[PDB]
Amino acid sequence: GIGVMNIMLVSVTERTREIGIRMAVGARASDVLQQFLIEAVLVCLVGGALGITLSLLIAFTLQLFLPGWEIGFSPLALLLAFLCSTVTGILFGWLPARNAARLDPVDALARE
Amino acid sequence: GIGVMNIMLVSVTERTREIGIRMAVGARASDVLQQFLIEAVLVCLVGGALGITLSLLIA
Amino acid sequence: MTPLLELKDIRRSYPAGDEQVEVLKGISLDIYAGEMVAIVGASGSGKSTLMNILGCLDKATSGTYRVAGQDVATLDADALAQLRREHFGFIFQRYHLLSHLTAEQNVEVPAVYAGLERKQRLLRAQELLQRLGLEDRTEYYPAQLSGGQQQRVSIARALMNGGQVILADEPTGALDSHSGEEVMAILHQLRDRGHTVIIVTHDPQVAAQAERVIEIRDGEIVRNPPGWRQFVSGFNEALTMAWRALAANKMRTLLTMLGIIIGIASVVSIVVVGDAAKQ
Repeated sequence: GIGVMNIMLVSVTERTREIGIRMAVGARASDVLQQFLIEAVLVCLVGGALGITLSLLIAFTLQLFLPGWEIGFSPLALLLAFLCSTVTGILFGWLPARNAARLDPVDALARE
Repeated sequence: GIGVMNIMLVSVTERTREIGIRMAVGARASDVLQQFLIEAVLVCLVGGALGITLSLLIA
Repeated sequence: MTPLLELKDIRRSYPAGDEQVEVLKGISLDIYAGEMVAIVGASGSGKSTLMNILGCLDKATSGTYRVAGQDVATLDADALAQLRREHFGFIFQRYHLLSHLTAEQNVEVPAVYAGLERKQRLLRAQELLQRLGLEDRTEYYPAQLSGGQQQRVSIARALMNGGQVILADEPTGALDSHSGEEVMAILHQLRDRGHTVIIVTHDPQVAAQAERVIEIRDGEIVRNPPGWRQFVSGFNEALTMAWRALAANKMRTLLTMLGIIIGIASVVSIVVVGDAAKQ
């Protein structure tokens, strides 16, 4: 999951002029970290939903193979996986968008 | 390691005009696949060297 | 005698509404060495696309555009690129170049596709730079370079091929008439060098510099008034190109390589340790 941070870093890097027009409309320096990190953890959670979905697919897949082996749901582990996806999400998205918060609108606009 | 492909895809996506100036100087269609894939596997091998190095550190 | 180019009744057409439009119609043209031809005409007339024929970017599927007496229709597009190394040395208004390379490398590139020792062609390139009057600028990034000098780099870049044929997108339009028409005078020098050159412009004024204006409209001219070696050299030279591309993103490279490193290190780790406890 770590490289996703690199991905987002790239995406934001692409947004540099967009970052400048957003600061141009008076966005708070926090706000970019907000929206970006939220999008990142969003990806983490939707990927966690499709992920747990596929995991359940594997679960029934193992219901298909029952040499006495038995399925058993552990919902607490499910929610822990969710929160884990979340904390990894903030863990990855925090710093780069913090650096984005560091940025001046000026350089984000005038630069070519 | 799979996301590295996404990374390279992005990089090349950035290179679009560079791709055009390279085709402009008569590069073969194979040649871009050559240089790019070679660069990728290069990253794989240097990361494999530092990786095995760290693994030995663990050893 | 026979002109090195023979564009007779050649025309492109491209689909729109699932039918090809009249971007071009049958045109007769012939070209000698040393020609300095303007491409005057309305913008979007496909005279740019016609230049793409001149660039052999695509077959027109009509006429017989006989480069050196050889029609474009016969040869491979890769063979057309071989012709490009053999002849063509294109130059644009936007002076496109890698931000990556030093200008010497930006000139270096076309001959890389040729099979040749690097140092020799580097010396040739330095000769091309002194021909540009440029020397100190050699190590600079194009971003570090002034635009007219960058265009000069496009010229030397054309020159490394020998510049036997030269298309030219708006040579002076990106900048002042000073350095612009100056470079145009260098174009007159290459004309004096006898290599064929062909500027393209909708502007008559810059076209006045050319010895042969030719106006096109409605798809036709309204008038014509006068090796594995490079694979291993690819390995090391694009090794350097790789180092530079990584230099473009050392941090991204860092996260990427780390993603590799932790992986493989963990591989050998668990393999060896599990094998050892197993022992």
